[PDB]
Amino acid sequence: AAPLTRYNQLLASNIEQLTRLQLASANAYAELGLQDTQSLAALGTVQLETASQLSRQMLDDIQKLSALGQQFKEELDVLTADGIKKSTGK
Amino acid sequence: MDVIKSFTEQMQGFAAPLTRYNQLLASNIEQLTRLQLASANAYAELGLNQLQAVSKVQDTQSLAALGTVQLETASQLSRQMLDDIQKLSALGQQFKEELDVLTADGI
Amino acid sequence: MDVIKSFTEQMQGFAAPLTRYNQLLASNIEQLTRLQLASANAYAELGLNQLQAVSKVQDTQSLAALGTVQLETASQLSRQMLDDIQKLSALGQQFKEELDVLTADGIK
Amino acid sequence: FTEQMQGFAAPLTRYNQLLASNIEQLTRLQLASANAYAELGLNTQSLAALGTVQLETASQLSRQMLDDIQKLSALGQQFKEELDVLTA
Repeated sequence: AAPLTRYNQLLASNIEQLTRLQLASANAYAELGLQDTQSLAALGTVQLETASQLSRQMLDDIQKLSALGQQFKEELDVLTADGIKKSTGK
Repeated sequence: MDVIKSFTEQMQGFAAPLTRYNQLLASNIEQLTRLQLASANAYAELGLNQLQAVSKVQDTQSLAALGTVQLETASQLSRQMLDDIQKLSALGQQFKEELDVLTADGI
Repeated sequence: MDVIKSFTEQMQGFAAPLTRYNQLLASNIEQLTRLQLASANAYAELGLNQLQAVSKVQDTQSLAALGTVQLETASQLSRQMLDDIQKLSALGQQFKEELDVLTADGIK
Repeated sequence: FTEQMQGFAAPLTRYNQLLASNIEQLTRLQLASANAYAELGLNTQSLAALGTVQLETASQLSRQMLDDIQKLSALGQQFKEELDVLTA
């Protein structure tokens, strides 16, 4: 469990969102591919601005993830220090 | 005749910025995938080497060797976890950057 | 005005099949991603449980936890790997399938 | 017995690699298509041909994907035969 899972989840999460973005883009090209240069400049602007927002959120989730990861490394350092004490055992 | 038309479309400059955008997306998808593959391979190598390790401790009695395996696997786990988070943060930064260049040049 | 135009495009049927192809690809990328995440979480869980088990040791009589978690971890990892291969084969099989209906319908 | 653990590492990576293989390639497909349309945006039999060629590309990637899944599953199944023998 723990931030390990949380991190793989954020990873896959971002992959998915980006794919849906590339799909939105591809569809938007095929349409119109079928007063229009106003809509072209608009399209480039809009897909830039959507990707931009997604990058904002990805970086926020990265920051929070780093926090939960702080909790976990606190938990792991106790496990490695128990390992050290036992390792001096025999 | 392919070359002239590709040059002139390259000169008009209409498909180039959009292709830049798609290209950028595909790249970040690729880099995220490779991060997930590396994480997965790391967790696998941990569980496997801990399994062989606990087996070689099975065929002895020293609780010290057991503790040394515990120490190694926990320490390397923290290692891998923090380095993975950092890799990801870098990926997110460089993506924000490339996007700001593309919006900037768009104007 | 959005509705009439999308109705007439869906009726012409020129942009629809290409969009179907793009949707096919996007869906398989999604499913492959989720399959990989599941695999990753599996290796993570099995590793971490065996770590907590090895941390619960001390007292040499604890070789029972050693053999039981080791046997459990090994056989369950067999399962995981084989079932993962099956999910992936299924995904590739079904991908083939939808491609063949799209080629078939594209011909006609 | 611990010897057998070597035989986990081959398919596991081979599995994980394969997954990511298929993801990359699919994304390139999604990319090529996504800018193929884009070229036609700057500009009707070219459309039919474009669809045919996308469907064919993806089909070939599919054959390859299914052959690699065959080889992998053979590795895993041989390895399971040996493991089910070793627990006996």
